[PDB]
Amino acid sequence: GHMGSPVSYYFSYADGGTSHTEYPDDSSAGSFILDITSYKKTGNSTKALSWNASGDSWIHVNGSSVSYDENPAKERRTGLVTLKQDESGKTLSLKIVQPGKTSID
Repeated sequence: GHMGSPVSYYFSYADGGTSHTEYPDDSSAGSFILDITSYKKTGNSTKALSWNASGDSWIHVNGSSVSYDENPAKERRTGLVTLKQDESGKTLSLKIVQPGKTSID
């Protein structure tokens, strides 16, 4: 075709949403990766953008990396975390509702 469109930022997961939730059982915690989008497309390029996060203590982000630690008492909480982008406002909502533990792990 041609070129001449404005910049477009990308600030979602990837499949049609901006919010994750998980409901593990027994014992499920560890480090995974997620289908998230964070860039601005313009010219004939995509500069990616980092994001930052926080909420509960036990939840860890390293760009395209994710971990959520296993629960410190037997209660069930909802762990809750936000995020935002460097040049933009990529907000997602992360929830983890895990049953709780008391074990030497």
